[PDB]
Formats: sequence, C-alpha cells, structure tokens
Amino acid sequence: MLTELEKALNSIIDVYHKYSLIKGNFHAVYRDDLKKLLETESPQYIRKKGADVWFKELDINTDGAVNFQEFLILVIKMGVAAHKKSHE
Amino acid sequence: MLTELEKALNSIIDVYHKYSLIKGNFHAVYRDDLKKLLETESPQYIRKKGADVWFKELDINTDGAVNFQEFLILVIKMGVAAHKKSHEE
Amino acid sequence: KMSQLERNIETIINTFHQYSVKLGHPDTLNQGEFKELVRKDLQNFLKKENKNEKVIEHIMEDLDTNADKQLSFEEFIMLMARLTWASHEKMHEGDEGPGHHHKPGLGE
Amino acid sequence: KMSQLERNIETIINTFHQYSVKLGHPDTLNQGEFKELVRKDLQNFLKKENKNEKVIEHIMEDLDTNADKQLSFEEFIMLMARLTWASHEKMHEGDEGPGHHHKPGLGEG
Ligand SMILES: [Ca+2]
Ligand SMILES: [Ca+2]
Ligand SMILES: [Ca+2]
Ligand SMILES: [Ca+2]
Ligand SMILES: [Mn+2]
Ligand SMILES: [Mn+2]
Ligand code: NA
Ligand code: NA
Ligand code: NA
Ligand code: NA
Repeated sequence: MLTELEKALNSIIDVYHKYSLIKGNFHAVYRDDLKKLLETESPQYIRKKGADVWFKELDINTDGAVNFQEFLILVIKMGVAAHKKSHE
Repeated sequence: MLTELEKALNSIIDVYHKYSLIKGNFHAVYRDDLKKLLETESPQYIRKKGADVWFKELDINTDGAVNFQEFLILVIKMGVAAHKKSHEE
Repeated sequence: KMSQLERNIETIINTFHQYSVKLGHPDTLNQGEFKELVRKDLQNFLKKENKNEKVIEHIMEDLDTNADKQLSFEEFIMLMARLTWASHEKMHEGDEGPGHHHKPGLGE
Repeated sequence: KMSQLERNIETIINTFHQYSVKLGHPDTLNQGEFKELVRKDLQNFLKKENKNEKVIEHIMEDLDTNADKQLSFEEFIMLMARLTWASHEKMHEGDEGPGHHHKPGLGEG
C-alpha cells in the first residue's frame, strides 16, 4: 500500500490526464484545456494571472501544448505559492 | 564511438557543469553564475532578455539557483530561438 | 470545495511541515528529519534508495541548493516533482501503444 | 566566435534539418525520416529502443503534440532535452558521493 504522500504524487498524475486526454495528443494540454484545468484545479490567486499568461509561461518549447514535464512546472509553482500562504 | 548528435547532448551537460561547479551546490547555478553563463554561452538575442529576467524565469522553485532541469528550459528556448532565426534571412 | 490538485499539494506541504516544525528553524528539515520523511512517507517510491544511507545523503546534498545543510520547502518540492515524473515514466516504460495506457507507477 | 553551447544547438538543428528537407514539408520530420535519424544519429543513446520499430513509432506519437503525424523542430527538441537529462541521470546512477563525479552517460560514453 502506498503512503499518503505517494498517493498524492500519483493523484497529481491523474489530475494532468483529466485534461490531457480530452483531445489530440494524450500528453498535450492545449490552451483551451489549460483554461479548464486552471479554473477547475487552481485557487483564485493562481488563476488571477490569466490562462493565456500561464500558457505562455508553461509552454517551454512553444509547440502549442503543455506536456507533463511542463505541467510539473505549474505544480511546483503552485506548491511553493501555497506553502508561502499557509505560512501567514 | 558516440555520434556527433549524441556528443552534442553530452557536451550540453558539460557546459552546465562549467558554471555549476564554480561554487556551492554542485548542481546549482547561482544568479552571478548564470549571468556569467549567459554572457559566455549565449548570443545577444538571448542575452537581451536580461540576466535577471532569465534567472526569474528559470528558477522555477525560487530557491536561489538554477539546477540542471531548470537549465534545460534555457537550452530548449535557445534551440527554438536559434532554429527560428536560421529560417530568417 | 478545494480541488483534487489543491488537496494533493496540501498533502505535500503538511507532510513536510510535520517534520520541519519539530526542531530548529520550523520550516526546514535537517538531515535526520529528511532521512525520516524518506524512510516513512517515501518507503515505496524510494525503496531501493532507502537501503543505502549514503545514497539518501547524496540526494539531500543534491537538493540543498544553498548548501546550508537544511532542506527548505522550495528545495524539497524538486524531489516531489522528480518522483512524480519517475512514476509517470514507469507507467509508460516500454510503452508500445497504440493509445494511452498506464502501467503501475513507482513502488508498484 | 560560437560558444560551445551554440555549437551543440547548431548540431541538433542541422541534424534535424538534414532529414526534414528530404520529403514533404521541408521543416518537419515524417515517421520515415524520424526513424532514420534515430537509427543513425541516436544509435547509441537509443540502442535498446532501435531494436523495436514500434517503440520508435510510439516515441514519435508522444512527441507529436499537435497530432499531425509530423515532428516540428519545436516538438523534436523535447526528445533532445529528455535524452540529455537521461544521460546526466545515468552519470549519477546510484551515486553515493562523496562530492561530485560523473560515471559514463547514455550508450556508455
Ligand atoms: Ca510544450
Ligand atoms: Ca531553482
Ligand atoms: Ca538548504
Ligand atoms: Ca506535429
Ligand atoms: Mn500518461
Ligand atoms: Mn552532475
Ligand atoms: Na490532449
Ligand atoms: Na554551484
Ligand atoms: Na526544522
Ligand atoms: Na519533411
């Protein structure tokens, strides 16, 4: 049986695929898919930046999609921001 | 013997460690180290972004340094930028 | 409310915090505490690495960006990203297709 | 006048290009040309995967982010980054320290 920490990491994989499996490439979250992801999965202070601004930031190779490695950038940034805000 | 392409990829690893092994953590390029890296390894159309701007973009976990995977963001962006410009005359 | 992703991130944060808050600086881990987190909460994902204390020590030295012998949360979350990556890679190891399918991930 | 990094990136670009100009769109790789690049210029890094035509097909499908059965340079360079990462990982495989040392990388080299 996996630990609670381990299950969280695997659940993060599952979160990505709820959006990446909608259409096209199975490991591609397109710009409209990222908007859906952000509206659904992220807090207001993360969505505040804007879906288009996040997409530009996450799409490192500018191929028009967010793959899993690029998605982990967003997870890292959310994690740091959330730890920062649970500090106060 | 590795191919020319494979040697290019291992040489990218070598390039990172020329700056990461300067001081501190062996897989950490600090803000001054990155400024050194950008000035020595990249063309002006990359450097024109600003060393401080690049650092903020590459330091994804904001821990004060660029590790190897963060460095590869810069490599990818340089590769895409270079391929783009070589399609412009 | 709170989404799946937010809950997941909270788990990471709360698991770190339970160790970090005990001694010294309340938001950093020292070497023994890092080793404890790894031994307990990553006992499957890092099963083989756990068998060798020097490997675990090298992992910590690697993550310790500012080289102060402590792990901040910012330094620690890189480890979480790497294991999430490794687990997804394991899910697709030797993937031949067609279509999308996940094998078991890390520790499975 | 070119830095070491600039040269390495030039090598990736020119290796891609040598195959992308042959047929179809001059700046994308079709499956045939992708398989050729991998079997030739990645014969060591992807030696295990080169045994299997199916695996190379799946790698391309994964990389083909806009799902048009061809690889742009933008799509392709993710494979380059992954292999560079994997090579460095291999250099540190089972690293116990102390200090910083590299073992041989991918394709042992
Ligand atoms: Ca992308
Ligand atoms: Ca960093
Ligand atoms: Ca530290
Ligand atoms: Ca494509
Ligand atoms: Mn997947
Ligand atoms: Mn190294
Ligand atoms: Na998709
Ligand atoms: Na360093
Ligand atoms: Na502490
Ligand atoms: Na072509």
